[PDB]
Amino acid sequence: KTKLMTLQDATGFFRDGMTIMVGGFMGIGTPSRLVEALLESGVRDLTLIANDTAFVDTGIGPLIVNGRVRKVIASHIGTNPETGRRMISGEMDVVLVPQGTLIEQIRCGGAGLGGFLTPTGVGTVVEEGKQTLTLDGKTWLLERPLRADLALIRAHRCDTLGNLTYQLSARNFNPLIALAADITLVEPDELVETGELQPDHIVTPGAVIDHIIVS
Amino acid sequence: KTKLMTLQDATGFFRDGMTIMVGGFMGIGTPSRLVEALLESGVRDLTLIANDTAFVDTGIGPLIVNGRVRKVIASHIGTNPETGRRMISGEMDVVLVPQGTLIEQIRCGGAGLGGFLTPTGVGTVVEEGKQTLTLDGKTWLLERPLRADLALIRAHRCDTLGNLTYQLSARNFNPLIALAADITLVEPDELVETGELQPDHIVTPGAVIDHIIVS
Amino acid sequence: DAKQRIARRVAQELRDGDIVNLGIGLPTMVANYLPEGIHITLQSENGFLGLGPVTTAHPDLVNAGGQPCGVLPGAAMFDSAMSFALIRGGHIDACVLGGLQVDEEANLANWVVPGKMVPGMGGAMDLVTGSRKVIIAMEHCAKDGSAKILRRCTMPLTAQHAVHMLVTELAVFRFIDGKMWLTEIADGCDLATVRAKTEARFEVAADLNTQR
Amino acid sequence: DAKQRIARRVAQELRDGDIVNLGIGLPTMVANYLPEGIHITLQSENGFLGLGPVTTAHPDLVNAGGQPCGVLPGAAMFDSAMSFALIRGGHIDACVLGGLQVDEEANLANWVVPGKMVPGMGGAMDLVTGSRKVIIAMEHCAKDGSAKILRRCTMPLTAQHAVHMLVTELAVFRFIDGKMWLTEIADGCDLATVRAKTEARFEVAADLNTQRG
Repeated sequence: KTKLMTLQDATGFFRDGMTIMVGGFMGIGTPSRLVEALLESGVRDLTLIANDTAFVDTGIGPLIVNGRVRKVIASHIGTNPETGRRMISGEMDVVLVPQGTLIEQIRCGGAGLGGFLTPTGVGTVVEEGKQTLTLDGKTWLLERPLRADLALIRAHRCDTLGNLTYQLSARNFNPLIALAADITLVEPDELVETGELQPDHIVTPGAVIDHIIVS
Repeated sequence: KTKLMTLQDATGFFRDGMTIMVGGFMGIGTPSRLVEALLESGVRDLTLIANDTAFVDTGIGPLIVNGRVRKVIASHIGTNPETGRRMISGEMDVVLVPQGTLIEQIRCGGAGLGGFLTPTGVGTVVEEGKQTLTLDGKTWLLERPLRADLALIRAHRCDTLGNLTYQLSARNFNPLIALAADITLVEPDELVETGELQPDHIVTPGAVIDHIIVS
Repeated sequence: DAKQRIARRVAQELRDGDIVNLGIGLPTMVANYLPEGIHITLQSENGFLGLGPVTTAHPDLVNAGGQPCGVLPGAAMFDSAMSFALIRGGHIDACVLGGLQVDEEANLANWVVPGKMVPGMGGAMDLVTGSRKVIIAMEHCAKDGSAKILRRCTMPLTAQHAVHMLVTELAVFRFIDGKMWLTEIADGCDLATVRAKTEARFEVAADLNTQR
Repeated sequence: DAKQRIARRVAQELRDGDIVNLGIGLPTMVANYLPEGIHITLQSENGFLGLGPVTTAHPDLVNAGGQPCGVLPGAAMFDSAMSFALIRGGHIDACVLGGLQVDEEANLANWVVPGKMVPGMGGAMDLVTGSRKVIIAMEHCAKDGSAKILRRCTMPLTAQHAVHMLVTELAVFRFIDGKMWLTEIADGCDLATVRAKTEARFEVAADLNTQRG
């Protein structure tokens, strides 16, 4: 068929209990329309994976504020008092992972690797429940891959094949979650023709992109 | 201060017994002048790391032909009979690693990771001498990082800060070895001024590039 | 013509929009038999998607064999880590590779011949371990007449338990839930011929040669 | 002005051409006290090199704190995997971070206080294990008067045995081969005050307050 679809169609991909990766650092790089659409769907019991919870009115915040998320996996939640409130309250589960570890877990999930050794978190609470290996006289935490049912991606430019480019600091997690999810939805700022994006400028090849939201 | 340097001065970095990573796939993406300078220096007992041994008159071939290498780490050597003969004879040690594994070893070396789990090579001769881990009911080979004393890189464009772009299939290993070596030397096809390379077009940031070869 | 029937049959297996990897040798012929309406994207190990025939030769543009090739509109370049992240991560829908030996345990040998000089494995191991569908396109028997589809591979393995589909000019085999199944026989061939020329133990589909 | 003297001292530690990471809070001030002839490149965790002040605000350009920033000529963008490949891979010559507690074993705690809401560690852990030089910029004592330079951190660690340099408005400490050394004392302060305001065990440099080549 085609990868091009309206936002209204995206609601078809949402379901209860599903795990979703969302791009963006502090809301910068988050697909707004997809998130608003995810909120409009009314789906609950979500497990969201992202770098952070952004602010209350940005990023994955609105989803958390309106109580549609049961679990969060991220590296920072400080700028969203609601996340913390719900974490403390018990309404929502939160897993705080070192950023460099989290992104590598996502990449591993995406790159078909069974795990990786990192020195980050050794001797801390991060070590709890994890395997530790000694190599080269140094202790490493063995971190395991992360995957998801769905990925919500924002891109700058996007052609009809799904080749993506990104703008400034809006890139962050997006290129990695694109490989780590079963199905991928991209929300490009600009839709271009195939050939308009030079081969040496494309960051995320269209092969990993399943569906494209049109302008 | 400047990163710009002549080819003759660059030879000062070459020495016997040194381990060197060289960019290029089948010679495509190899810095010719740097290899010629390395050959002209007369240094021996080298340990070369590259995707392959290319052909006799390209890539790291000339270094192998002139018996300047004692050890090779690569994934393919078929297009260079000299590599095979020196391998069989005993004059040269050769470590054949799956391409996907080798590049990940280099990436680990560059990214400060202690190792990774891969399913590639399980049940084969590649498994020999390596640790195997069982996870999710699946067996994984534990592969460890690779680093080097020096990296010889080819780029398409390069600014005075060392920001690099690459052209077509000449990229391959170059972006990864740039992070995995103590010292990095780049041979750009074109030297531009800072600002001519857009922030979202730069593949290898100048931070990891130490010296730029002037034409 | 054998290589061509194999290639054509393998070509008939590919789906529209599939990301495909074609190894050097026989598999590239698959590119010449894609049915009408079927469009695929070829991945090149050296790091790009959208591989195609030469248009105007470019020194910095070659295939996995280092020989000059081309690209199609919408092609994307990337480094080797990304390349084998794609290959190993299961983003290749199908890989078509040649073979020296295959056995009932779905093991593969196709990167080295004992007695001949060793070329290296390249990206074959990652490809057969990573690909969503692993298709082996090979002649049934060697040039000496000996079987190549065996009970157990004698040559160094490329991988173990990795083959999903084996396409020969005499038959098509499938590995389903651990067991090996003969699903198609080529025209001009018989079950006794396939059995006789095959050392591997396999079960035959009851509804052989029927419409679906 | 304490924060400014700290920032000023840390700025003098950086070398020309260094790749530097500045954590949110006090360390960001270090960029405002770089001596003449000292040029650094600032790395931003959210994925770019060449961080700088705002010129014209851009929605898709912010710092690790999510606040609008800018870039200098020759800036480079990259994803988070690359970012922490750089950070963890030892391509950051120096990171300057704040601190809640530091101890004689060079352990660090600076991402959570027991009793207060947990904000998360972010990229602090990767930064302190990965950076070639870990500089902690911190006030000597807390606002309640409690010690922050201790024998052993009581708060949850960011990392263990990671700190190289501790800079306060009262003194400069260095961790060398496992041992903690008092290497500088601030003007208007003496050794006894530092000792009194410090629970950590440390040896004092014999050549304290002397010129070096």
